[PDB]
Amino acid sequence: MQDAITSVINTYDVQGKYFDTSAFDKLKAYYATGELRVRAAGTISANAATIIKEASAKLFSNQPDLVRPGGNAYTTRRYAACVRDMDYFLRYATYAMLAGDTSILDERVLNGLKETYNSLGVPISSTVQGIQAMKEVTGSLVGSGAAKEMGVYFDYLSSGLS
Amino acid sequence: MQDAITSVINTYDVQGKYFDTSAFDKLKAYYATGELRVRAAGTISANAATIIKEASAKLFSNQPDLVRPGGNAYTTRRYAACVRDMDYFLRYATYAMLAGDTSILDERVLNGLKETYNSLGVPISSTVQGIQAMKEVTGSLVGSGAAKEMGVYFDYLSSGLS
Amino acid sequence: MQDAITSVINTYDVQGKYFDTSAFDKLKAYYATGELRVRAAGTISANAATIIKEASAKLFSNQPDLVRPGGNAYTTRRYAACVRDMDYFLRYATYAMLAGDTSILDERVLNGLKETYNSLGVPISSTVQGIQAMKEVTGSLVGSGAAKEMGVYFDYLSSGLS
Amino acid sequence: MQDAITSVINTYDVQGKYFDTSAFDKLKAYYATGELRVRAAGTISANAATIIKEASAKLFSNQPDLVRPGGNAYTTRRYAACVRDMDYFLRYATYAMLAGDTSILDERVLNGLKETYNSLGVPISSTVQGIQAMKEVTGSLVGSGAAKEMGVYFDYLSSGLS
Amino acid sequence: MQDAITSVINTYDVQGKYFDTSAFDKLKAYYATGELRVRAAGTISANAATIIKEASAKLFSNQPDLVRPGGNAYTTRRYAACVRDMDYFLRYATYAMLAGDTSILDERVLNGLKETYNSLGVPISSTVQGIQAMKEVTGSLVGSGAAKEMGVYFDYLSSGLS
Amino acid sequence: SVVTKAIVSADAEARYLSPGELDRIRGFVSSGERRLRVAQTLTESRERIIKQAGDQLFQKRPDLVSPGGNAYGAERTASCLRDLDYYLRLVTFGIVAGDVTPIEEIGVIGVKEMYRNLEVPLPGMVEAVKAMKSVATGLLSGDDSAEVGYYFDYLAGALA
Amino acid sequence: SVVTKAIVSADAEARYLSPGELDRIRGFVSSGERRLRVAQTLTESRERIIKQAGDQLFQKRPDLVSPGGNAYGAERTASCLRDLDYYLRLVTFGIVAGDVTPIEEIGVIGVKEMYRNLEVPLPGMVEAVKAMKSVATGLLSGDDSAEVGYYFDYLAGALA
Amino acid sequence: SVVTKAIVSADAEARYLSPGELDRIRGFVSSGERRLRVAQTLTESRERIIKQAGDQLFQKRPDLVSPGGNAYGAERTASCLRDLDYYLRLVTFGIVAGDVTPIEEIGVIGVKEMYRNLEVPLPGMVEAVKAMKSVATGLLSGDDSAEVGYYFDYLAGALA
Amino acid sequence: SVVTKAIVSADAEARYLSPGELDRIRGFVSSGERRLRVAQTLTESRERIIKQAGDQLFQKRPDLVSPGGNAYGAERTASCLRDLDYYLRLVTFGIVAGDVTPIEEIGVIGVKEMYRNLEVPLPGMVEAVKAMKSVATGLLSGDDSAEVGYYFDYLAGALA
Amino acid sequence: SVVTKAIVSADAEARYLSPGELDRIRGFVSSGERRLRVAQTLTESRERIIKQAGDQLFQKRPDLVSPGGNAYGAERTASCLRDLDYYLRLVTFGIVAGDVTPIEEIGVIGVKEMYRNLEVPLPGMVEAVKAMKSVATGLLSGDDSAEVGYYFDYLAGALA
Amino acid sequence: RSGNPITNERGNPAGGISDKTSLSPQIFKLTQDNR
Ligand SMILES: CCC1=C(C)/C(=C/C2=NC(=C\c3[nH]c(/C=C4\NC(=O)[C@H](C)[C@H]4CC)c(C)c3CCC(=O)O)/C(CCC(=O)O)=C2C)NC1=O
Ligand SMILES: CCC1=C(C)/C(=C/C2=NC(=C\c3[nH]c(/C=C4\NC(=O)[C@H](C)[C@H]4CC)c(C)c3CCC(=O)O)/C(CCC(=O)O)=C2C)NC1=O
Ligand SMILES: CCC1=C(C)/C(=C/C2=NC(=C\c3[nH]c(/C=C4\NC(=O)[C@H](C)[C@H]4CC)c(C)c3CCC(=O)O)/C(CCC(=O)O)=C2C)NC1=O
Ligand SMILES: CCC1=C(C)/C(=C/C2=NC(=C\c3[nH]c(/C=C4\NC(=O)[C@H](C)[C@H]4CC)c(C)c3CCC(=O)O)/C(CCC(=O)O)=C2C)NC1=O
Ligand SMILES: CCC1=C(C)/C(=C/C2=NC(=C\c3[nH]c(/C=C4\NC(=O)[C@H](C)[C@H]4CC)c(C)c3CCC(=O)O)/C(CCC(=O)O)=C2C)NC1=O
Ligand SMILES: CCC1=C(C)/C(=C/C2=NC(=C\c3[nH]c(/C=C4\NC(=O)[C@H](C)[C@H]4CC)c(C)c3CCC(=O)O)/C(CCC(=O)O)=C2C)NC1=O
Ligand SMILES: CCC1=C(C)/C(=C/C2=NC(=C\c3[nH]c(/C=C4\NC(=O)[C@H](C)[C@H]4CC)c(C)c3CCC(=O)O)/C(CCC(=O)O)=C2C)NC1=O
Repeated sequence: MQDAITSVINTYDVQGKYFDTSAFDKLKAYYATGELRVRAAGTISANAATIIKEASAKLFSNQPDLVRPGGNAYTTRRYAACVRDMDYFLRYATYAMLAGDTSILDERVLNGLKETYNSLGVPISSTVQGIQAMKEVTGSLVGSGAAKEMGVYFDYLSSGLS
Repeated sequence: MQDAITSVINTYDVQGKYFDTSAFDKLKAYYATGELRVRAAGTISANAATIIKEASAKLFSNQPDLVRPGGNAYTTRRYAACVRDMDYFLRYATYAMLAGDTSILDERVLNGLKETYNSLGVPISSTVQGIQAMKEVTGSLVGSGAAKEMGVYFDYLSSGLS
Repeated sequence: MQDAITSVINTYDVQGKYFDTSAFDKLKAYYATGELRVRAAGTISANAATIIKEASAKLFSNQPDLVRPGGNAYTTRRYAACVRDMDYFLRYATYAMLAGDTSILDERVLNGLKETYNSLGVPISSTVQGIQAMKEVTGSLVGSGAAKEMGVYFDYLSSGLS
Repeated sequence: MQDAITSVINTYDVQGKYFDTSAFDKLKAYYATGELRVRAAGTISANAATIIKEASAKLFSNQPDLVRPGGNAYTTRRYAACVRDMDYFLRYATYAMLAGDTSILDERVLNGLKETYNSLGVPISSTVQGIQAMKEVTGSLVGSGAAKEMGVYFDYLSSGLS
Repeated sequence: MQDAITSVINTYDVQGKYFDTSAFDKLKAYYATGELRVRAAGTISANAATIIKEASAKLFSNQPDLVRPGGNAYTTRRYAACVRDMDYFLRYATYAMLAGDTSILDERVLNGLKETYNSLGVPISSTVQGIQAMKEVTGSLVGSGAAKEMGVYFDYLSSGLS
Repeated sequence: SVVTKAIVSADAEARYLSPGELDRIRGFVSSGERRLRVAQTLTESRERIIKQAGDQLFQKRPDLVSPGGNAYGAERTASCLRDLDYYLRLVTFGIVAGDVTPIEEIGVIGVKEMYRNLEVPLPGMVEAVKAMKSVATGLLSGDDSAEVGYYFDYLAGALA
Repeated sequence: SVVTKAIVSADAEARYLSPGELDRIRGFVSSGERRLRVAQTLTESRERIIKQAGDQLFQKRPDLVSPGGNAYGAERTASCLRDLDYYLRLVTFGIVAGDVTPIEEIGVIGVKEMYRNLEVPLPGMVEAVKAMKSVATGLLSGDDSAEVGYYFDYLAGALA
Repeated sequence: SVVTKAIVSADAEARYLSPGELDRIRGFVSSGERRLRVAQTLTESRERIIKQAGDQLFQKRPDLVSPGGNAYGAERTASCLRDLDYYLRLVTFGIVAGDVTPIEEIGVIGVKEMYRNLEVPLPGMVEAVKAMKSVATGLLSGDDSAEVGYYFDYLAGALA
Repeated sequence: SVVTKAIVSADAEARYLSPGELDRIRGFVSSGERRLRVAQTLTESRERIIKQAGDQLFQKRPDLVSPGGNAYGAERTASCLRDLDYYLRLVTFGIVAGDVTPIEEIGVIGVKEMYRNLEVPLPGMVEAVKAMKSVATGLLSGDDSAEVGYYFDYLAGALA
Repeated sequence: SVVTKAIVSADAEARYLSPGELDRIRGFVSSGERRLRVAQTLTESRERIIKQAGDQLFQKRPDLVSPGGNAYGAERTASCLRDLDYYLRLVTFGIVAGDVTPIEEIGVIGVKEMYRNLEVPLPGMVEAVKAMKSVATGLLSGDDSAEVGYYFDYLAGALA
Repeated sequence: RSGNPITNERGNPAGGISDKTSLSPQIFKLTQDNR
């Protein structure tokens, strides 16, 4: 993948220039947030099951028909697939937050995911609501500083599906 | 795949209801036809190579161009490929007949066959003729009652290709 | 992959006919030009590295932006892949010349090549210029007749890409 | 693996003769107990988790040193291996009972099991006690007629280990 | 594998006891030796090529029959295998030294090494002589204090081959 | 179902159904009538089975409806009874299908993930299924009780 | 046998036999007496079945015994009837086993390269097993004739 | 330990330890005494941590000690507290070692199946270990409490 | 062809043709004229070869035309001789190509399944090809017949 | 970089980052300040390093600049020094990234084929890289000299 | 190629066994004693 350090390295290698003051300032900015990112990633890893629990509970409270007969998540198999997809989203959002870049979302999650769901019959809007539920649940646990960072990657996933 | 009993089960699952009189009537219809289906399946399994032999001979007699030089079936390789395709058609039509549903024909056979033949250059008209040849050959072997049941699945394959 | 001899064999097989005078004339023509083909192929095989070096130098001299930062040939790996592609084009033009048919070019080279380069971001016009660079470099080494012979295959590659 | 029917088939095929009255009587004897064997296997299928739980509880109450620190069952991993071994013993005893042959135990279970336990330091005596505990727990539920036919294979396993 | 810390961890886990004063003494001893171990490991890593240089030179000087035709060192691939084996021994001696325990050497280097060398025809005594060559070169290079520590692992490997 | 499993087994090996598979299909088709009678009996008595099974389960495992339990409260007990209704319907599907295939594909694959997500204890599922087994086979005759007990057996073993 | 396949299928997924597997085993052992008396009827009719099957084989396919054919000569005809006896014995084995496995491990696996080694036409083999089917199913009762004929169907399909 | 992980990595891609890894090992060994103080501080406070965590767990989950619950009874509650003591000792071991590998090798590999065999709810386990985190972190200074909270969170995630 | 085979072998190794393939191609193109004459010899007298080979085949295996044989009847005998014509044309194609690639591609890949569907005995095809080889080697003069025999040999080995 | 390597390793196993590799990322983001200072020092003194190393190399290898040499001429010597500038920039990129990955991707993979195409001698490359290592190591402090020499030795070994 | 471009078999028949770069996926090998 490509993180913020590698993003700067690539944008300066393509130009053929050495690191100037602006590049070094970007690197300083990334290194400053490193402790916050590591702390948030550890917190999310510790509480991933709880986050998926509460997010899924809220999503199926707002849209019960998904888990009722005739809903896309009505079976044990399809409910498990739902919570598996939510876990994938949480894990990859954590990866993107650690890296500080959204490249891994585009090349490991969002590559053909919209048409995958369309072919499957998966409701994309309900998936976006689930991602929003995950975001608002995670924000409380990680803290506002880490919540702001997790939000951008959650909305990147949401806009990728939407 | 899906068969008639699983079809009733699946529709009542999606609707989330217990079985009603209509479902039991459908199941009783399948149970009535099942013994005839088993007899026909055993008959076709016994005479598979024979049925393929007369059907291919009839097709290549009606359309001698196929086997002659410049025909799509003119080679040992291409002739064997034609016989292999006909064997697949017979086996999966037998599966559909014994199941009582044509879903296996859609998934395993029909989903992709037209594009495959159009890319390969296979004449779809001649292939429908071969399927009709298998139909009328196997009808005399399975018996009139079983011929009526097998004809719908051969017609399904012919319509899927057409 | 079919050469001139195989092409005649096929055009006589599809008709179901035995060989007659015209087929012997065509094969005699191929046998007549075979010595020129073998000498040219050996010369190109012995001087392949020199041809690639000269043509790559000419191309990167005419289009210096390729090997400068921001060009598609700017990195060690991309420069290596560029000269690797030139080696493909030279080797397969040698094969096509020796066979006397352009089937290997539609068959092993140009099939899906436009899509592959478009996905990679490889410049098409610059690659055509490099194929020419190889053509002018190879003509001098192989002489007038062998250059006239190899020119049809190099122009085939250029037109297929363009 | 071979059951009673496959065993008599092997004997009569190596002897090269058709079935005689003695082998017919042996097949009658097997078919007579087929019903009881199927019923016992069906009972054990439900109670496998409960039987294993109660057997582990009794074995570790009689021998608390195994689970206390320094014991062979002391870790999550080694406790896992212990209960997995008891699961395997119960399942393979059920397989042998339903087959009517003890050969399946020899081919998979008892092939060098003593040497492997001694190599890993597993106490053979406590494994024997675990097998015996599974024996009474299973017999309490299957029924006396099934208890005898299951305890014969349990005794065979215990004697193979000891 | 296990290092010095994990040895104390295991000794206290088997007893089931928490850490006490003696455990802290052992741990502090390892922690104090740690800086010397790290410095020696870095010295070996920087100069590992040179230790191989001198050790191979001395070994082949003492026994020139190996490199000469008919010896076990006579070919480029087999000589490369010879020097790669000494590289293995130096690397794993460094690993065991930095860890502080010899368990890794048992698990990886000497696990079936004598039998494999005997089957391949490798002379155990000559490989041992190479081991003392590396040991003496290391003792010269890293100073006597780290030499005494590295000698333990080197003679462990020597006796394992012996 | 029996037909579906037999056919997929044959298709996985590129062959027609063996005589044993055809004989098994014959037996299933013959027994379909008693299968449907059993399914009707279970379907008609669904509410009594659910009520008695819930009462028996909560008597055997009072912790579930005790404060702090997963089934504490009228709403969560209602959801528990609704799950029991799901599993009874799946059992009837399995009876008419002659196999545990509908039960497996509808309510066994990924059920552990689902109940971990819902904080639902699987052992409680096990005693609930055993209670439904007892109550339902109480209504059925011996031959019917055996076949229904096989399906409740499979479901309890899958949850366990 | 049926029990053998059920046990192997259950063990492959590392699980106890399903209610469907138990149901098929129960149906197999329940019908033990019928298939057993069927095998007794087949085995007590060695030579009638063998000789009539050979007669129909040679009169529908005259060229096997014609000069230049596979069975031309007395000894080759004897070997032909010996193979017929082999396959009849295998059919009895499969009938008692409840499955076509004994025929497979004995007579089906490797039959094509065997008879290609022996230069034995496979259409002749399928004609012979068809004739034996007719002769054997003539003797048996209507219910048992179908059971015999299904195993003969498997053998005929397996040959060619 | 940190040394073990660095060594197994270096062996995996098959070269001597990289200078950065040598820096990491020096940072680890230079901080060993602080880890030893942390481990001793936790050891001195075994009973308070264990009993306060158990009290918090049984306040959040009265059902576990309710009749029919897993930890109902004096002896089963004692086993509960002894399990908490096991995990506290493992956490001290991990703090001394510098990572969580002891906690894996002794307490996480196969914990799910084991507590299934014992019918012990894993949600109860995560609640208990979170309670142990809450108690133990307060005993220590901020820098040390952060490190200990890392291990407690990792164990809680492993249990869940 | 020889050229196509050399090109394919070079492409498999991603290398230009070495002196070995190049001078074998030079030899092949040098000898093309005599290959053309040899092909003309078999082409001009094809019907003689087909009729002689059919006569020899029916002498060796009269059962093919005998009642119950596959060649029984005027039409089926005509189809037999037409197949022999096909294979003679393929052999001439192989001669002009200098390789058995036309023979293999047009008449060897799938020949078993095709003649099995037609129920043609492959051994009879083998004697047919041997008879064709004997006749063709009869017509050709000296070393020429040699290489022709090779092709026929391959075809026989292809069909047996 | 270190962050990317840890994320890729965690993703390949489909798991969250373990506390050990989170500690690795923590150490990396801690060292970021001094590694930026080192990279900035190299960036500021790039012209001095390039001139010094170019002169040192050309004295050590007079054949490269002599007539008939690869770097003979104004333009070719300018290209030589421009390549040195690329590699210095790559070493700065590697220092900021914390691993040799930017160096590998941008200027190591396929370098031998490139310089083989350009008739550029690889021993000259290695000696130029070693000269730059000596010059840089001379210019910056002793503690950071080892870190810079790590990347320079990686590049030298890769080019070797 | 998902990795080094010049490791494709068409150009490089031995590219499959070539040394992995940072462009290639993660490679999982089981060297644990293979007992
Ligand atoms: C047909 C396949 C299928 C099943 C089985 C299924 C079960 C299921 N049960 C649920 C809730 C529930 N299920 C239970 C059941 C438990 N209560 C006690 O602990 C018992 C041990 C146990 C029942 C015997 C409870 C208490 C809830 C409520 C959870 C909550 O309110 O947070 C939910 C959440 C959505 C909702 O409530 O509508 C599902 C999806 N869903 C399916 O698509
Ligand atoms: C160019 C490559 C090629 C070949 C070789 C080929 C063989 C071939 N053999 C055929 C039939 C036949 N082939 C034979 C030959 C047999 N008679 C005796 O048994 C002998 C053992 C043997 C010959 C020595 C016979 C008798 C038939 C007629 C079978 C029938 O009518 O059912 C047919 C069917 C003709 C039609 O349907 O109109 C083909 C296509 N096809 C090809 O594309
Ligand atoms: C014989 C049939 C065949 C062709 C032609 C072929 C081309 C080809 N070129 C590639 C990369 C490349 N090809 C080039 C070459 C271009 N860049 C410069 O601008 C030049 C103008 C131009 C060459 C003259 C470059 C720079 C790359 C690297 C692109 C990348 O790595 O992202 C790749 C992807 C990497 C790989 O797996 O090899 C392919 C498949 N592959 C084939 O199997
Ligand atoms: C399907 C056929 C099969 C069988 C029969 C089987 C038994 C078996 N148990 C084993 C280990 C083990 N077995 C046990 C069980 C012991 N713990 C004690 O408390 C008890 C006395 C006793 C059980 C009642 C334990 C703890 C281990 C692991 C020992 C170790 O890891 O060092 C091993 C060695 C593999 C390993 O290292 O885990 C085998 C082969 N495994 C199989 O795959
Ligand atoms: C139990 C499994 C089994 C089978 C089936 C079997 C068949 C078999 N048949 C053989 C010979 C033979 N078998 C036949 C029979 C053929 N003749 C006609 O074409 C018929 C179509 C057909 C029989 C219905 C003939 C003619 C031979 C003699 C072939 C020769 O001379 O080599 C032989 C060689 C031994 C001998 O010659 O005495 C075997 C092994 N062996 C086995 O272990
Ligand atoms: C070092 C790794 C290791 C662990 C962790 C371990 C745990 C463990 N806990 C056990 C029992 C138990 N463990 C518990 C604890 C549970 N009760 C619930 O309320 C709580 C959520 C939870 C504790 C916080 C209980 C109640 C029992 C008694 C179960 C019984 O005997 O039926 C047992 C069975 C032996 C015994 O009864 O003493 C083991 C092996 N053993 C090990 O070797
Ligand atoms: C960022 C990665 C990268 C590298 C490394 C790279 C190297 C590179 N060096 C080149 C020229 C050159 N490079 C050299 C360097 C050599 N002269 C002496 O022999 C020395 C041993 C040695 C340098 C220390 C020379 C002499 C040339 C001119 C070649 C010519 O024009 O014939 C060229 C041809 C294109 C151009 O001149 O603009 C490339 C692609 N390109 C890249 O994109």
